Amino acid sequence: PNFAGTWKMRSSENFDELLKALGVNAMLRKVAVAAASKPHVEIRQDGDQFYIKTSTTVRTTEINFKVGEGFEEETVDGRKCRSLPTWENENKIHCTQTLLEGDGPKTYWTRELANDELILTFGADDVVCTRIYVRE
Amino acid sequence: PNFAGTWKMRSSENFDELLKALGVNAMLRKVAVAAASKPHVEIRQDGDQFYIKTSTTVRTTEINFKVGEGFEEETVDGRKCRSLPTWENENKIHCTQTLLEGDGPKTYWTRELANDELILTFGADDVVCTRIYVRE
Repeated sequence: PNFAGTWKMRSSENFDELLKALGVNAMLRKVAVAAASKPHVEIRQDGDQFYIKTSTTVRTTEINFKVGEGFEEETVDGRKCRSLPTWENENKIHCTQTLLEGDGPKTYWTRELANDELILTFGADDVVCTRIYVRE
Repeated sequence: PNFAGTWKMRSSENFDELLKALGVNAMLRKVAVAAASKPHVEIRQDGDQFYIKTSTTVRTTEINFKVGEGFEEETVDGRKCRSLPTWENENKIHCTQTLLEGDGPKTYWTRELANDELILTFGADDVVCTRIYVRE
Protein backbone atom coordinates (compact mmCIF):
# COMPACT_ATOMS: atom_id res chain seq x y z
CA PRO A 1 0.00 0.00 0.00
CA ASN A 2 0.95 3.69 0.00
CA PHE A 3 0.61 6.43 2.65
CA ALA A 4 -3.07 7.08 1.89
CA GLY A 5 -5.60 6.40 4.64
CA THR A 6 -6.66 7.17 8.22
CA TRP A 7 -3.94 6.81 10.87
CA LYS A 8 -4.20 6.55 14.66
CA MET A 9 -1.16 6.89 16.90
CA ARG A 10 0.14 3.77 18.62
CA SER A 11 3.17 5.15 20.47
CA SER A 12 5.24 8.32 20.82
CA GLU A 13 8.78 8.57 22.12
CA ASN A 14 11.14 11.35 23.17
CA PHE A 15 8.52 13.94 22.20
CA ASP A 16 8.92 15.99 25.39
CA GLU A 17 12.67 15.91 24.89
CA LEU A 18 12.36 17.17 21.29
CA LEU A 19 10.20 20.07 22.49
CA LYS A 20 12.93 20.94 25.01
CA ALA A 21 15.46 20.89 22.18
CA LEU A 22 13.20 23.42 20.44
CA GLY A 23 13.09 25.52 23.62
CA VAL A 24 9.45 25.01 24.61
CA ASN A 25 9.27 25.65 28.36
CA ALA A 26 8.12 22.99 30.84
CA MET A 27 4.48 24.07 31.08
CA LEU A 28 3.83 24.67 27.38
CA ARG A 29 5.71 21.49 26.66
CA LYS A 30 3.27 19.65 28.90
CA VAL A 31 0.10 21.01 27.27
CA ALA A 32 1.76 20.28 23.90
CA VAL A 33 2.81 16.67 24.60
CA ALA A 34 -0.75 15.94 25.81
CA ALA A 35 -2.67 17.47 22.93
CA ALA A 36 -0.51 15.57 20.44
CA SER A 37 -2.00 12.13 21.15
CA LYS A 38 -5.64 13.05 20.45
CA PRO A 39 -5.71 13.76 16.69
CA HIS A 40 -6.20 11.31 13.83
CA VAL A 41 -4.31 11.84 10.61
CA GLU A 42 -5.88 11.34 7.19
CA ILE A 43 -3.50 11.15 4.27
CA ARG A 44 -4.45 11.63 0.67
CA GLN A 45 -1.62 10.46 -1.57
CA ASP A 46 -1.56 10.97 -5.32
CA GLY A 47 1.86 10.28 -6.75
CA ASP A 48 4.20 12.86 -5.24
CA GLN A 49 1.20 14.89 -4.13
CA PHE A 50 -0.07 14.74 -0.54
CA TYR A 51 -2.94 16.26 1.36
CA ILE A 52 -2.78 15.51 5.09
CA LYS A 53 -5.51 16.27 7.64
CA THR A 54 -4.61 16.10 11.36
CA SER A 55 -8.10 16.26 12.83
CA THR A 56 -10.30 15.58 15.84
CA THR A 57 -14.06 16.27 16.17
CA VAL A 58 -13.96 20.08 16.44
CA ARG A 59 -10.49 20.91 15.09
CA THR A 60 -8.54 20.11 11.92
CA THR A 61 -5.14 21.16 10.54
CA GLU A 62 -4.71 20.68 6.81
CA ILE A 63 -1.72 20.90 4.51
CA ASN A 64 -0.71 19.94 0.99
CA PHE A 65 2.68 19.53 -0.63
CA LYS A 66 4.37 17.80 -3.49
CA VAL A 67 7.35 15.57 -2.89
CA GLY A 68 10.23 16.99 -4.90
CA GLU A 69 9.25 20.64 -4.56
CA GLY A 70 9.82 22.92 -1.61
CA PHE A 71 6.82 24.19 0.32
CA GLU A 72 6.15 26.11 3.52
CA GLU A 73 4.75 24.90 6.84
CA GLU A 74 5.64 25.12 10.55
CA THR A 75 8.13 23.21 12.71
CA VAL A 76 6.57 21.08 15.48
CA ASP A 77 6.96 23.84 18.04
CA GLY A 78 5.13 26.38 15.85
CA ARG A 79 7.92 28.19 13.97
CA LYS A 80 7.69 29.14 10.30
CA CYS A 81 9.86 27.20 7.90
CA ARG A 82 10.46 26.24 4.28
CA SER A 83 10.55 22.43 3.84
CA LEU A 84 12.12 20.20 1.19
CA PRO A 85 10.57 16.72 0.65
CA THR A 86 12.39 14.01 -1.34
CA TRP A 87 11.91 10.26 -1.56
CA GLU A 88 14.73 8.63 0.33
CA ASN A 89 13.48 5.27 -0.88
CA GLU A 90 10.15 3.87 -2.12
CA ASN A 91 8.60 3.75 1.37
CA LYS A 92 10.10 6.88 2.88
CA ILE A 93 9.85 10.64 2.44
CA HIS A 94 12.53 12.75 4.04
CA CYS A 95 12.01 16.43 4.65
CA THR A 96 14.63 19.02 5.57
CA GLN A 97 13.49 22.25 7.24
CA THR A 98 14.94 25.74 7.22
CA LEU A 99 13.57 28.45 9.47
CA LEU A 100 12.41 31.77 8.03
CA GLU A 101 12.14 33.72 11.25
CA GLY A 102 15.38 33.63 13.19
CA ASP A 103 17.98 30.94 13.66
CA GLY A 104 17.78 27.79 15.74
CA PRO A 105 17.96 23.94 15.88
CA LYS A 106 18.13 22.05 12.60
CA THR A 107 14.69 20.58 12.16
CA TYR A 108 13.69 17.68 9.93
CA TRP A 109 10.99 15.04 9.66
CA THR A 110 10.55 11.82 7.71
CA ARG A 111 7.55 9.65 7.01
CA GLU A 112 7.98 5.99 6.29
CA LEU A 113 5.52 3.24 5.66
CA ALA A 114 7.04 0.09 7.09
CA ASN A 115 5.17 -3.08 8.11
CA ASP A 116 1.91 -1.26 7.29
CA GLU A 117 2.60 1.35 9.96
CA LEU A 118 3.45 5.00 9.49
CA ILE A 119 6.56 5.96 11.41
CA LEU A 120 6.92 9.70 11.79
CA THR A 121 10.30 10.93 12.97
CA PHE A 122 11.22 14.37 14.22
CA GLY A 123 14.71 15.74 14.50
CA ALA A 124 15.88 18.76 16.46
CA ASP A 125 19.66 18.44 16.24
CA ASP A 126 20.96 15.46 18.28
CA VAL A 127 17.48 14.78 19.67
CA VAL A 128 15.10 12.52 17.76
CA CYS A 129 11.42 11.99 18.46
CA THR A 130 9.56 9.05 16.96
CA ARG A 131 5.92 8.08 16.71
CA ILE A 132 4.15 5.16 15.14
CA TYR A 133 0.79 5.15 13.47
CA VAL A 134 -1.52 2.24 12.82
CA ARG A 135 -4.34 2.12 10.29
CA GLU A 136 -7.71 2.91 11.81
CA PRO B 1 -19.22 36.39 51.90
CA ASN B 2 -15.58 36.21 50.80
CA PHE B 3 -13.19 34.53 48.35
CA ALA B 4 -13.57 31.12 49.97
CA GLY B 5 -15.49 28.52 48.01
CA THR B 6 -15.53 26.30 44.92
CA TRP B 7 -15.42 28.13 41.61
CA LYS B 8 -16.23 27.47 37.96
CA MET B 9 -15.44 29.69 34.98
CA ARG B 10 -18.17 31.40 32.92
CA SER B 11 -16.02 33.73 30.78
CA SER B 12 -12.49 34.35 29.47
CA GLU B 13 -11.61 37.34 27.28
CA ASN B 14 -8.32 38.37 25.65
CA PHE B 15 -6.56 35.27 26.99
CA ASP B 16 -4.99 34.47 23.63
CA GLU B 17 -3.85 38.08 23.30
CA LEU B 18 -2.30 37.76 26.73
CA LEU B 19 -0.19 34.75 25.73
CA LYS B 20 0.74 36.53 22.52
CA ALA B 21 2.04 39.43 24.64
CA LEU B 22 4.05 36.80 26.49
CA GLY B 23 5.67 35.54 23.29
CA VAL B 24 3.81 32.26 22.88
CA ASN B 25 3.65 31.46 19.15
CA ALA B 26 0.29 30.88 17.45
CA MET B 27 0.37 27.09 17.67
CA LEU B 28 1.35 26.77 21.35
CA ARG B 29 -0.91 29.66 22.23
CA LYS B 30 -3.84 27.77 20.68
CA VAL B 31 -3.19 24.65 22.75
CA ALA B 32 -2.44 26.60 25.92
CA VAL B 33 -5.77 28.42 25.67
CA ALA B 34 -7.69 25.19 25.06
CA ALA B 35 -6.09 23.50 28.07
CA ALA B 36 -7.05 26.26 30.49
CA SER B 37 -10.64 26.56 29.21
CA LYS B 38 -12.39 24.43 31.83
CA PRO B 39 -10.75 25.32 35.16
CA HIS B 40 -11.97 24.21 38.57
CA VAL B 41 -10.94 26.56 41.38
CA GLU B 42 -11.02 25.74 45.06
CA ILE B 43 -10.13 28.56 47.40
CA ARG B 44 -9.58 28.30 51.12
CA GLN B 45 -9.33 31.64 52.89
CA ASP B 46 -8.23 32.42 56.44
CA GLY B 47 -7.98 36.16 56.94
CA ASP B 48 -5.04 37.06 54.70
CA GLN B 49 -3.87 33.52 54.16
CA PHE B 50 -5.10 32.05 50.92
CA TYR B 51 -5.02 28.65 49.35
CA ILE B 52 -5.96 28.49 45.70
CA LYS B 53 -6.02 25.10 44.05
CA THR B 54 -6.65 25.29 40.33
CA SER B 55 -7.21 21.95 38.72
CA THR B 56 -7.29 21.70 34.95
CA THR B 57 -6.85 18.36 33.14
CA VAL B 58 -3.13 18.71 32.42
CA ARG B 59 -2.02 21.02 35.24
CA THR B 60 -2.93 21.49 38.89
CA THR B 61 -1.44 24.26 41.03
CA GLU B 62 -1.88 24.73 44.75
CA ILE B 63 -0.71 28.22 45.47
CA ASN B 64 -0.39 29.40 49.09
CA PHE B 65 0.14 33.07 49.99
CA LYS B 66 -0.50 35.69 52.61
CA VAL B 67 -1.68 39.09 51.40
CA GLY B 68 0.96 41.41 52.78
CA GLU B 69 4.00 39.28 52.05
CA GLY B 70 5.58 37.94 48.89
CA PHE B 71 5.78 34.39 47.64
CA GLU B 72 6.75 32.58 44.49
CA GLU B 73 4.86 31.13 41.61
CA GLU B 74 4.90 31.19 37.84
CA THR B 75 3.51 33.68 35.38
CA VAL B 76 0.72 32.47 33.11
CA ASP B 77 3.34 31.47 30.53
CA GLY B 78 5.60 29.46 32.84
CA ARG B 79 8.31 31.89 33.89
CA LYS B 80 9.63 31.72 37.46
CA CYS B 81 8.63 34.82 39.37
CA ARG B 82 8.26 36.49 42.74
CA SER B 83 4.76 37.72 43.50
CA LEU B 84 3.62 40.44 45.91
CA PRO B 85 -0.09 40.10 46.90
CA THR B 86 -1.64 43.26 48.41
CA TRP B 87 -5.09 44.70 49.08
CA GLU B 88 -6.10 47.25 46.43
CA ASN B 89 -9.36 47.63 48.38
CA GLU B 90 -11.27 45.53 50.95
CA ASN B 91 -12.34 42.91 48.36
CA LYS B 92 -9.62 42.98 45.70
CA ILE B 93 -6.15 41.46 45.69
CA HIS B 94 -3.60 43.01 43.40
CA CYS B 95 -0.48 41.01 42.78
CA THR B 96 2.74 42.24 41.26
CA GLN B 97 4.96 39.67 39.53
CA THR B 98 8.73 40.01 39.14
CA LEU B 99 10.71 37.71 36.87
CA LEU B 100 13.50 36.05 38.82
CA GLU B 101 15.26 35.10 35.63
CA GLY B 102 14.70 35.81 31.95
CA ASP B 103 13.14 39.30 31.92
CA GLY B 104 10.18 40.15 29.69
CA PRO B 105 6.87 42.10 29.77
CA LYS B 106 5.62 43.32 33.13
CA THR B 107 2.93 40.93 34.34
CA TYR B 108 0.58 40.76 37.32
CA TRP B 109 -2.85 39.57 38.33
CA THR B 110 -5.75 40.76 40.44
CA ARG B 111 -8.51 38.73 42.08
CA GLU B 112 -11.63 40.67 43.07
CA LEU B 113 -14.96 39.73 44.58
CA ALA B 114 -17.79 41.63 42.91
CA ASN B 115 -21.35 40.32 43.29
CA ASP B 116 -20.46 36.72 44.13
CA GLU B 117 -18.16 36.61 41.13
CA LEU B 118 -14.41 36.08 41.18
CA ILE B 119 -12.90 38.40 38.61
CA LEU B 120 -9.49 36.97 37.79
CA THR B 121 -7.57 39.58 35.79
CA PHE B 122 -4.22 38.94 34.09
CA GLY B 123 -2.18 41.69 32.50
CA ALA B 124 1.04 41.78 30.50
CA ASP B 125 2.24 45.18 29.32
CA ASP B 126 -0.90 46.79 27.76
CA VAL B 127 -2.72 43.48 27.25
CA VAL B 128 -5.27 42.40 29.86
CA CYS B 129 -7.21 39.15 30.06
CA THR B 130 -10.38 38.81 32.16
CA ARG B 131 -11.89 35.58 33.42
CA ILE B 132 -15.03 35.38 35.50
CA TYR B 133 -15.77 32.61 37.92
CA VAL B 134 -19.00 31.75 39.69
CA ARG B 135 -19.87 29.66 42.69
CA GLU B 136 -20.19 26.04 41.73
